[PDB]
Amino acid sequence: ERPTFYRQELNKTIWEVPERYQNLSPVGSGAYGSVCAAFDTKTGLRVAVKKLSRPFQSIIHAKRTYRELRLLKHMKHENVIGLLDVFTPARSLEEFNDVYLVTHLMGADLNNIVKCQKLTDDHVQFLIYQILRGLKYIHSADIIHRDLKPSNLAVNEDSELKILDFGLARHTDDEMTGYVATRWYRAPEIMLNWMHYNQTVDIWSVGCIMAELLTGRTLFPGTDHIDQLKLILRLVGTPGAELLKKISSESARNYIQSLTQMPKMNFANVFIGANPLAVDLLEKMLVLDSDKRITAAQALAHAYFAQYHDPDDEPVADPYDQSFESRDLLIDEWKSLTYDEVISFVPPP
Ligand SMILES: [Mg+2]
Ligand SMILES: [Mg+2]
Repeated sequence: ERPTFYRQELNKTIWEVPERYQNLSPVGSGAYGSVCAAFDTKTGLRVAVKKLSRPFQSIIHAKRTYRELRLLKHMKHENVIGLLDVFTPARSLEEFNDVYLVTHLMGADLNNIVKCQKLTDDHVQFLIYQILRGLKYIHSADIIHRDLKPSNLAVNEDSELKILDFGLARHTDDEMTGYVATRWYRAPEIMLNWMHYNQTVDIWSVGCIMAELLTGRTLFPGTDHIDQLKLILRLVGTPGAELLKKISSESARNYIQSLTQMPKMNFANVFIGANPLAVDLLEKMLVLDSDKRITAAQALAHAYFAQYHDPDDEPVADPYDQSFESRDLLIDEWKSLTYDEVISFVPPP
């Protein structure tokens, strides 16, 4: 029951896909692969078809391909991007070389929509609510997004939102250098590798996003890692003795101690005119000590979301086994694992 594939030269490369996918139009390409928008005749949906580039060129890339596939296959939630289809023109493992991932084509991201723009409080409540709803689900599976930012949040005409572009491969040092949005939303503990981070880094990101939706401005637009740290400490105050101890690196800890101490600012005087409940939530999310930040599940129960919160309609995820992350395998082994995941894929209802 293998579909019939047809070939077409797109993105300077040959694309071989099932007949169901029509009107392929290149819309982007990265170091990870090329993407084409298409019309899926089987579902009637507009979709993004991503052809990975040399998915098995090294152990690192092979494991990354496997990682991304396992992750997309697991995500089954309204506010998270899921996998509509995955296919390969290969008819056997020996012939297996290419991987195509198919997902919902999302109109645009939060970035290309609210850029230099301030949204109403009701609008912010709905958007942040959906992000936290997707995040409760994600974290419940012990998965950390690690790269939440406006450009990784898709929204349709009805303001329905989906989280995407999970952190699969560590960004390059150059990618996080300077006045770049790629770093403005990162929690300080991970921006400067202070300690073994956890799911709480994602809540810091939500806080930065939320503040930007409310003000129309980037909360911490640092020109470099240090400038950014100063912008952050200026708002939330410098680390106390309790947090200092939790910082593994002696170097980091030592640099921190060189800074003049500063008290946490009054957020009501920072986010002027903002809903007091919004201010309160921001203070709970933008906490320097990650151990003390509010969790997604806790945040959903915060009064700011009274209008949308429904404890019976904020599902958690099935257990997600990521023991493979510690597996030491050869390229071909990662490739065979990916192959099994491709052929065992079951279309969503
Ligand atoms: Mg992205
Ligand atoms: Mg519903």
